[PDB]
Amino acid sequence: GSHMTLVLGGIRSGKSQYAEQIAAGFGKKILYVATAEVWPGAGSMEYRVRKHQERRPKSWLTLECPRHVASAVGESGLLDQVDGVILECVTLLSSNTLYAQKDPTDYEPFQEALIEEIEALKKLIRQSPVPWVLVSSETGMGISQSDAETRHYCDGLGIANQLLAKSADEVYFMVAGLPLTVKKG
Amino acid sequence: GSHMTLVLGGIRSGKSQYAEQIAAGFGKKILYVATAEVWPGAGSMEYRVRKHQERRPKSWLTLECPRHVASAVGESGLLDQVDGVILECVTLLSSNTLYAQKDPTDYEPFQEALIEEIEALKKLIRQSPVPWVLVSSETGMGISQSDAETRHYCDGLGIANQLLAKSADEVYFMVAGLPLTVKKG
Amino acid sequence: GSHMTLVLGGIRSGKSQYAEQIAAGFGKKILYVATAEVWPGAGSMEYRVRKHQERRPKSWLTLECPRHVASAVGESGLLDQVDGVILECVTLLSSNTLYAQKDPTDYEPFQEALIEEIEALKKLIRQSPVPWVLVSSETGMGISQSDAETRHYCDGLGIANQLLAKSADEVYFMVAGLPLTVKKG
Repeated sequence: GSHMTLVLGGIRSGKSQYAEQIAAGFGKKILYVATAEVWPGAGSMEYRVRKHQERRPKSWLTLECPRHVASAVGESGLLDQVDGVILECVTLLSSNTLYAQKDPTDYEPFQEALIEEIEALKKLIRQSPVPWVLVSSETGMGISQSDAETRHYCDGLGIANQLLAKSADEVYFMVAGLPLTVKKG
Repeated sequence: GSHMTLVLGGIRSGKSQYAEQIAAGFGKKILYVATAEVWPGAGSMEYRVRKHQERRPKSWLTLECPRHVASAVGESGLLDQVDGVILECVTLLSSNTLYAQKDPTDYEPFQEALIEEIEALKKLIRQSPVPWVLVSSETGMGISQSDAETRHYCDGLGIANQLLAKSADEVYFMVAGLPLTVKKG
Repeated sequence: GSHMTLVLGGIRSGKSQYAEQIAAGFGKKILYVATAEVWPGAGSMEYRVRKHQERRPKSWLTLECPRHVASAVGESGLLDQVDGVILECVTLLSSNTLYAQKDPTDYEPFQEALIEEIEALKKLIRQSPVPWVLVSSETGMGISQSDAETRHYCDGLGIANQLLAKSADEVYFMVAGLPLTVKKG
């Protein structure tokens, strides 16, 4: 019955699997909103993405939008054709926003753009006829103070997660594949 | 009614805002103990610090002491003139202690000095007529094994947080701006 | 009454002390399974290991096996001679497995070998006449995307922790020396 759920956790914390279970709880027909871009060459996410697509249930729909996510989802009209939505993921949305900027070492343009994306998503989810689960990462519990771009990314993603968690009806923090309830109405 | 509260969390986890809410719960007149030094030049924390000071309630008092914090707070006499204290923050107290040492690659002098600071704070808070909330960081849940100074910092801050959490009446761990109760009497 | 317990947390999070308390709850005679190798030269863990051995209760038994841990424990026959087991630790088991591979920048051989170790441990613990507590690290909540070997390690350790946490009867996540219950029957 949760209209908006945020699932966050570390690298290999089981957060995607848990979010997908939640989404399957919405209904048979889920919209999978994918924000990762598949690059050519070294460092490509192509293999992981292909295996994700292969394992995806056949009744689910996939929308690939690395940026302007609320705009793209809304104008697709698919929210009226599905039972619920899973957004995978805020981590890559934040990265896409950072590297779209002229100078990744400048915090302000990146932060303003990322907050705009997040507020547009909040607004769309508020109006959405179907529930959403969003996947994001915790990246702020180590020591990443080496370069300005990494510090800026960590700050901006932390702020995005704060905004989403505040709007979300339920928030889960994954530890080794198991959920800790952080927020539940 | 909590005499000593520890609030810790990652980068941009909402821990300062939550600690300030707790402190406002103490009374109108709060002593803000600030351990960050404002440097000249690049990498200065001047902008963030100025905005912090601008947003601070006008009835609060500010004491800037980067080192020997218990000594400085105690000899100021301000504990008898306020309703409660917020210490911001243990992360920078630990950094100040590390870089005050002759050789940051040597673990023992840094660790002994930091434990001395923490024990002096524990003793002062035990004697304090007003409650305290302390802000600190979690930095041990990534991979920071590159240089000796960073490993030493992570160890020492972890030990400081263990000591404080053991003494504290309440301990909160922030996830995306929301508190998880780790300890509550 | 917990047959298998997983204790994980960050650097200097109190996880070893908490696991040792749990193990002492098993009985007087505990098997300490140590996976760290003591190297000669710089970066050696010799000092920490020696102090660990000095503080160890005299009725405990120590088995040093950096690899093929389930095989070594099982063929020692010690499970029939003790009250319980503490495995210290999965972090170093994963590191030992990574650096035993021909090319640490290749994810697949490392991952397959580590999963084999973990499944062998799961099988042994399932058959064990005495309970186990296992110590592991959370390393996935920072930003470690710099080199392939570190990313691979983080992924593999996360997967190992997921497998263990799924099999474990109880799972604890340490924050500043205090346990958060993640799973308890």
